[PDB]
Amino acid sequence: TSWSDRLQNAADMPANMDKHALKKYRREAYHRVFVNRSLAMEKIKCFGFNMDYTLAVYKSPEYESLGFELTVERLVSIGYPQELLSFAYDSTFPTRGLVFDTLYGNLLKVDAYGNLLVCAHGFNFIRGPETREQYPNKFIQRDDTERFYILNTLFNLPETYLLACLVDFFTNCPRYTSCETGFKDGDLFMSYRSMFQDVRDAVDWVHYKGSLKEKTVENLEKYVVKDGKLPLLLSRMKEVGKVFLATNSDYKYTDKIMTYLFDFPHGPKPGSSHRPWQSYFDLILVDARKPLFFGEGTVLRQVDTKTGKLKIGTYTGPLQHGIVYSGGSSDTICDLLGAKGKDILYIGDHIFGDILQSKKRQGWRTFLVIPELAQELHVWTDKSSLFEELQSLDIFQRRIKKVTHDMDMCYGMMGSLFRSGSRQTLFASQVMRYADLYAASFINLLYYPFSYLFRAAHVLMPHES
Amino acid sequence: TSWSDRLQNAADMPANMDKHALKKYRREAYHRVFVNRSLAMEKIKCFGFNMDYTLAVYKSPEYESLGFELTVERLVSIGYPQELLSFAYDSTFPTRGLVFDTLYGNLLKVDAYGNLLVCAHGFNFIRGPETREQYPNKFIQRDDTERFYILNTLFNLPETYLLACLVDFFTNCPRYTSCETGFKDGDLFMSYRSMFQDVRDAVDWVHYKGSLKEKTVENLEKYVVKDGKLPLLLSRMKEVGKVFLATNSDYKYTDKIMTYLFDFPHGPKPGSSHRPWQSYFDLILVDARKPLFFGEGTVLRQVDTKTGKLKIGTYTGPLQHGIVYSGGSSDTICDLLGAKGKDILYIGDHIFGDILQSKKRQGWRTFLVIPELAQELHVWTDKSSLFEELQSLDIFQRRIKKVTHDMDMCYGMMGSLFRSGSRQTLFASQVMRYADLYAASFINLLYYPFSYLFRAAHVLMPHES
Amino acid sequence: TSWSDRLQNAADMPANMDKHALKKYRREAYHRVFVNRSLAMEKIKCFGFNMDYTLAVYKSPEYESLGFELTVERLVSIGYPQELLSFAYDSTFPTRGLVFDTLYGNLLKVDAYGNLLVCAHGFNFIRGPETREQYPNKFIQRDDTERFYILNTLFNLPETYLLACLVDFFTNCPRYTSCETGFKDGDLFMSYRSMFQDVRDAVDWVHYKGSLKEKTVENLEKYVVKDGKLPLLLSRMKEVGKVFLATNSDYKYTDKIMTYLFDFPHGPKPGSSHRPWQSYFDLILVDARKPLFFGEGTVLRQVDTKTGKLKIGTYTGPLQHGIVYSGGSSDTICDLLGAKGKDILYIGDHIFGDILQSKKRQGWRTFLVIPELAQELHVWTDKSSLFEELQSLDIFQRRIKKVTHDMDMCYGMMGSLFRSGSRQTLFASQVMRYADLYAASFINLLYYPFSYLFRAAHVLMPHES
Amino acid sequence: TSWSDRLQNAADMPANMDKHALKKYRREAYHRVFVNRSLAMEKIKCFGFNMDYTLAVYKSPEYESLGFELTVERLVSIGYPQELLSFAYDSTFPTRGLVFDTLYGNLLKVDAYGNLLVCAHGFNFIRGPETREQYPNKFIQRDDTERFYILNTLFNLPETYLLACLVDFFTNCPRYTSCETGFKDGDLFMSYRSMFQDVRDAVDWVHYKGSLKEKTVENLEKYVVKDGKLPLLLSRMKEVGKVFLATNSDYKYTDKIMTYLFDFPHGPKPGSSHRPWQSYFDLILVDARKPLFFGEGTVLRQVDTKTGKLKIGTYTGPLQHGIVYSGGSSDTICDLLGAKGKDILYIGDHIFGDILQSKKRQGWRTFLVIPELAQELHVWTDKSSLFEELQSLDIFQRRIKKVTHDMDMCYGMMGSLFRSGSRQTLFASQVMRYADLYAASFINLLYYPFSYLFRAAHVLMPHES
Repeated sequence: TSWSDRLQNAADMPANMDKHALKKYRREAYHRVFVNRSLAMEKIKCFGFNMDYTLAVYKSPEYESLGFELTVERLVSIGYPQELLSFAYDSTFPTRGLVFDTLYGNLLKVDAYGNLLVCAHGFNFIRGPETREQYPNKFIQRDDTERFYILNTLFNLPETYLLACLVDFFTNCPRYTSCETGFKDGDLFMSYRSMFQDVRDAVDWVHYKGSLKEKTVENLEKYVVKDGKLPLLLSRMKEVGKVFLATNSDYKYTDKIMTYLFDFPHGPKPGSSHRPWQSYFDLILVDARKPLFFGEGTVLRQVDTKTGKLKIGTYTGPLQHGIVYSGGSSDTICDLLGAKGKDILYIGDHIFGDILQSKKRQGWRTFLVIPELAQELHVWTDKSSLFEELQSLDIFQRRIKKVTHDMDMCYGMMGSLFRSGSRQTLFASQVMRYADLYAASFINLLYYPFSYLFRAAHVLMPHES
Repeated sequence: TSWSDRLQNAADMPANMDKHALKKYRREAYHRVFVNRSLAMEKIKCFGFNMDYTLAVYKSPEYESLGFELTVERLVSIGYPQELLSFAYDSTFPTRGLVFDTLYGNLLKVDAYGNLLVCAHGFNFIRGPETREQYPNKFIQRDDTERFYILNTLFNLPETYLLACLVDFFTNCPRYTSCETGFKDGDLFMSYRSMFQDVRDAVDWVHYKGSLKEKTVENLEKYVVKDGKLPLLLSRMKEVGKVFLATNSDYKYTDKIMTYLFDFPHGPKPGSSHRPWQSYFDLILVDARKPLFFGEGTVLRQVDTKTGKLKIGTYTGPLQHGIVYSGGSSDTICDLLGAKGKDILYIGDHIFGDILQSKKRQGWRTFLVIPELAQELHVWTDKSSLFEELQSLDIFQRRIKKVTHDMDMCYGMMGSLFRSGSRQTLFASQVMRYADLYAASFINLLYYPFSYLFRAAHVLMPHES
Repeated sequence: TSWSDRLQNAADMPANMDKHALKKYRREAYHRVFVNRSLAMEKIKCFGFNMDYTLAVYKSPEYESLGFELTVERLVSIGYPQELLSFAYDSTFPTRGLVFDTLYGNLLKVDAYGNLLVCAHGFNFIRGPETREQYPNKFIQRDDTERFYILNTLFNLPETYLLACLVDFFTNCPRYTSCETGFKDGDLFMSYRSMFQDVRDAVDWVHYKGSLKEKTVENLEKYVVKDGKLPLLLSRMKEVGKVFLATNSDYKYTDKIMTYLFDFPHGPKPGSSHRPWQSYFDLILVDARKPLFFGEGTVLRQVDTKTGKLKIGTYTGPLQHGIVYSGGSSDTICDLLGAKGKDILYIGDHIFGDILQSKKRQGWRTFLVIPELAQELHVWTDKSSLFEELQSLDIFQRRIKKVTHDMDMCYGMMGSLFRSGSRQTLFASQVMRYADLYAASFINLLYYPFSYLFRAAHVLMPHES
Repeated sequence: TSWSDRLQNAADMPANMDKHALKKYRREAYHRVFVNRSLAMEKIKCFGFNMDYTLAVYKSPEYESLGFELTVERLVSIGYPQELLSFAYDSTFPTRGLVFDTLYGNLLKVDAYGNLLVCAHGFNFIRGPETREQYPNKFIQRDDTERFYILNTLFNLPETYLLACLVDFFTNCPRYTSCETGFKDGDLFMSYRSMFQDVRDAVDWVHYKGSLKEKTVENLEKYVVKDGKLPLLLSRMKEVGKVFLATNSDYKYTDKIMTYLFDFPHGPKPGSSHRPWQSYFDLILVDARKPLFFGEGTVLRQVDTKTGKLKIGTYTGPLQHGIVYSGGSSDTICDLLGAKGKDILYIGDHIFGDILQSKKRQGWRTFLVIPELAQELHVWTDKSSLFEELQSLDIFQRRIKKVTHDMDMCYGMMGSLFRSGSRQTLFASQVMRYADLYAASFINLLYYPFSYLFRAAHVLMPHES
């Protein structure tokens, strides 16, 4: 059972909007909104969305496997060895948020301070003492972006596995000689850094010049979660505020996906007339180029929605019914909707480019969709005895590592998104710091009343306690 | 009673090293070490120090007032009006960590997310609704370093007050016309930005080309806290590890200050022979140029300690008894002392240039000295009823603001370093995030045994609770 | 008669290698090498070439017209108005080296000091007094690369004409309103700057993602000059030195073009066995990425000449017979051929990226191919009476402008590549400064003996005369 | 006889303003203006000046020797060895425009293309074959400003000699070991680069924080050329146009120097009332910060001429009689004087920061003062037989080098400013390219009528001849 199986199972349920049913439903962890900082929903005047992995949640592992297969085929196309074709995507290996070290070719799981929690070279998981040869302080400088790449998005899951497949393949292929920083093949040297850049380039190519989007839209039931409660929630948001879309994707793709997401024989509720997806939005903006969007952005363009091409020129007019924008900046949204940052609840899947910049640069309120939480919550509640024992051992050595390994393996080979044993990951720290609210799906807002006050306990410093 | 009065009062007490006396002493908040992240003291192999406001704690308000007076005299010297000479330093106005907005000439107290807690134009404290004209989202982008300057150090306290004095003076002087971004005087326009840069330049000048250091060292009893327990603690650190000094100050000043700090008729304990201050350090490094020090640093030089000048050339030799270094980088310390970052407890007063970079760039463990905590703890414990009522009101509007104001004014006109009412400051958030340990004085380590385990409770995410 | 008609006419002639025939042939201006700085051919140990417009001279106006047509079709494809399709390339309008001013939408012909010689807005040629409204000093700052783009290459000829066509079209189309910096269409504003960037992007697209290369190689007799004397000259160069190719083009295109250039039923001389084009080169390097090539360059790769793809890895081996390189830097050439810069005569068409950087960064000797000189020499010699009269008028006002216009129009609407009347262009100054030798074709070297000393008179300063 | 002896000798002569006397006087090379590009004086509407080495020509070698002595004393003060005090300035060694190579510690004389003409390590002049070990192509990349420093100004003459003294001293001092890139002294390594930066820092310090200006103004007759014809020329310029001063120096120094330059018992002519120096200028601007001045510059300030300090604020008013400006940009001059660039003849001594940027960035007309030409012209005319023989040998090997050495030594150990033998220097090329007019003194303009047309012959390309 993948996290998207859980989401689709919940998506198939119709919405019982009786008040008591809702309050009972929201008490379950799976349908709850989690609160890092208090948020008064009645102060929210605008709801903003990205599309990918927020409105359009791609099914797992089918979508990762398609991305992986096309990326592999691209690498072979540009001259990587034929043996790459025998790879097959394995969802049990990657956890999101790992760091690829382009110097030594390792995947690292780190805490918020760059301390190493897990280190794997290919499929070989390196134990602590052996990690000290390459990481003398068991520490990396995350901000050294020339050396380290953080595989932060769900789109990075296939390449997370592919990097490990490639390091494993070249390590064990007798044509190559393993070196500290790459692989020797006579008079050719492939550094881990150049191999990584080839992988990154191929993933970009598959998304923007290859066939990934085409294959997705030709079988949307296979690749995209669909929930009849989505138009219901959006319709309820539009009753109390304004609703906008700000997506990095282009209009043609956005139109295909959003049309599928709204393709029911009804509108917001069963029995109601169907409405086009655009009618749910006060403002639609594509080609957003986030995170630059939250700074100076790009020039504001208008989409010709008949042709899918941009009209000629910078758009200087006002907000008009039916207009679709391209580029611009977050100030475009605020100006046209008459919003201030703290009036906006912005809902995204990208802990950096959506959530981090919108919070740090503009003071928007933030809702982070974490799709994998739909399954991680089940592992967390079912194996609570493991974690409880771990807490007891901490309060009370080899037992601690054994329980830590057993707990971590329930989530996969790279453990929970949020921790390794008792130590929290970088990703966990960033969620807590930048996501005011978070949940496995933004649909969980449907189960809270219009003016709900989401509450978090006040933080005190140690000397204040 | 200033915070340095509290520190000097504690400094005058002799050290009772009976174990039971120590455990009783450390339980009082004033002599305690506070813990943000657990730290096993037995894993610490090196203790590192900055000098200013750590080893050499300058007395308050005498030192701020000297800095203020000399800065004012410098501004008048370069042509500011004579009326500046009637200013006098007022310690009740500034709190550390305020942000000067060079566009609108305001001092701002902000939370960790850039939300406005306090806004003062000169000495006029602007209430919420009126702040929205200049801050529509009641929010600033802290990283806009061209516009905002964070007055983060204790050396910034005089200029924090001076900026408010200047805005007040020009606002109410009939020769000038107040504009949104500065002051008009016929055909001259002084922007708040240019006024701020003049102030910054004058503070730098007083420290590095004026008479501040000379006046300090000619009356060290007036200006510098002195504690006979300092050589005792340093001697105990050297028993279990190595000890280093890494200061931005030059050697001549460092020698004068450190000689005063160790000028007792005894060594570590009463009855023991006096030892020179340099003998307490395995490595002494001046002109450190932090924060650049924690990156590539500068070339390593050797100080001629006879003349106080740098020897000619880059120093290429090994660690030698009696050598004094200049410049270099944090890798110099690690290499020469044979330390890894997590072996080092680095003790500083600078939440950014000491603590933040040493943690983020090198993985050092950190101890933050917060001198004002010596007095803030007394206000916190004496007015706990105010804060407790505030918590109750929050859980249960105009009453909340009234109690918030009354609580804040106990600390001064700009409130507590750590909060305004129930809302934590940026500074508080940075302390929690980057200081593993913190205290009003590093001397509080004297009251914990050699292998003490400082403990902090594990953090859980909302969905993990 | 175009300049490529002249070159092809000379190309069709067989090489008479009798010494007296050669010395007689080289005395004609059309077959001469022109000398800016003295160059002893016997000191030249390596001959280097770019390919495009040097070895492969594209026929005019057929090739410009193809580039123009495909660029126009690309612009219409992305949404420019259908009327663009009625444009047709006109070789009489553009002269190479004009500057597009993206602020005001003008094409400028300038001298070496940025002084304006010609200013055209669309097809309207602006006279001096009217140019002062937009250019008060009749001067531009060439180095303001954000505002000015110098259309320096022969590949820029179609877009030089296209920019003028577009400014003319939008100016006279009643749907648009002409503004100082662009065109208004209701709520859309197309600045000249954004229009220019669309044009630049479309030209790049046609060359690298569109059909330009495909259409070229499917009719090479239509598009590429072919000269049986080319293998003869290259074979003679290889007798006395080494020969290399360093091209920005990729291997597949290079192979197609070079195979055509050598496709004769003979080798160097008639009667000799045909040899593959690669056998004429000691070193072949593609994807050169000049001008970066003459600095740090890029990593050295090896081409798999069977597949046309790059082999995997950085190439670390030595120079080998049959190997083809990709990327690298100019130091690669010098190292592998054992050459110093002044040993190399580098032959190119690009006054900046070939010639300027190779001279300024590496001290190479330079030969500039100027294809248009093949026709400009005929205009210069046939209308020498116009220029002679102009010189006399200068030595001796409205007559001077009238003769200047009449002389300039013999070359086209934008005048000679090298001057407007008595004033030299920027391009002329750059040729004199950076091209040691220059000619309409590098084939003219065939008519000089192996050890010829090309001589230029010494320069004296005014006070030295 | 130094060049300033020649200038002072000419300065002592009174001005005979009879027309025939002037035309006879200007025909002598020493009182002539030399012309690189034609310039119609009647089109000049503004005359602009820098002060140092233009209006205020410092006497040689007295001023260089003072600069040298104070720089040496500063280096010893910061810890260089006492033996530096035995150095004494030697005017026969340095020629202006040499390049210090901070990698290998050499002074280089180069041509316009970076080719090596002379190479000296300390006082050892390295012959061609031995230069190839460090300069394999006998070539340097001038634009590598991290490695090469061009000693372009007359203020650089003392440090040109000092660098050679230092390399010589450390090379031959037995305490140090000579290495390729510097000097070893046990555990200290002084690279040539760090030694150079110490020298540069000390020269800056002497000018801006040391006693150079004080010693200059306390004996201006010793250090500054004085010419009663200066107010006559400036008065004649003001009759036909506007006159401005734009100096990098501060007001207090400018006032002292300019007061001395005008201290005669008469005004423009003998018998006329004396006028203050400021009355000769329509605009006076100090602290110009050229070359940045010719770009965005700095904020415009007003000088309080009573106190010599800047008034508070940016100056926003108009041009007023008696006002003195500070900072600003070249656009300040053009705006306030109502000038376009080609209306301005700007007169300076700095081939880069005055002349180059004013020409390249603004299109000003330029007059370059070359003080050493006052003596170089005498060497050139007296040894014309050497150069004539050299030309004949070139047209017609070991003889050529022998005559080249003999000719070069007449100018000093580093030869003529303008050439080594038949090869022109970089400086010569820059003069020809950026100085429209040039002369040993700008006073030579006095001998040409108000509307004189300075003529240079038109340049033709090789194919145009």
